Amino acid sequence: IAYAMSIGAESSIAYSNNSIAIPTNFSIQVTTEVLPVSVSKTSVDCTMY
Amino acid sequence: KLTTIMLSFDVNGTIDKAVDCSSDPLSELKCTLKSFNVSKGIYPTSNFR
Ligand SMILES: *[C@@H]1O[C@H](CO)[C@@H](O[C@@H]2O[C@H](CO)[C@@H](O)[C@H](O)[C@H]2NC(C)=O)[C@H](O)[C@H]1NC(C)=O
Ligand SMILES: *[C@@H]1O[C@H](CO)[C@@H](O)[C@H](O)[C@H]1NC(C)=O
Repeated sequence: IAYAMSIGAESSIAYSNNSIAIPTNFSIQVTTEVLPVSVSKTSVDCTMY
Repeated sequence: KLTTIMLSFDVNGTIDKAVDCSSDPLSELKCTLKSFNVSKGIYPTSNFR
């Protein structure tokens, strides 16, 4: 199948010039980030190659 | 006998010192690293023995 990229769901916020919205409840979530540190230490030789 | 050796020379064309890297691991290190003074550490070596 072929389509166009959905950049995201189009949202709208009512900026009403005197109103705020305040959170009344919260949540705690754990996010996982993976970062490489090193690669394999490859040593080549003059003889035998 | 046929042997690989390393020979140094001075400004006068005289031979300073020899290695003969078929006898000692330090000699093989000296022939591998192309030097007569070797810094402290670990070095892979060639197959001159
Ligand atoms: C705020 O939200 C949390 C979860 O986001 C609510 O905690 C849950 O409450 C229900 C009802 O008692 C329990 O069955 C669940 O076990 C609770 N935990 C989770 C992880 O869902 C909490 O009740 C909310 N508080 C208010 C005031 O809305
Ligand atoms: C080379 O020979 C001269 C003598 O003319 C001497 O003074 C000098 O020290 C010699 N150089 C080396 C490296 O032996």
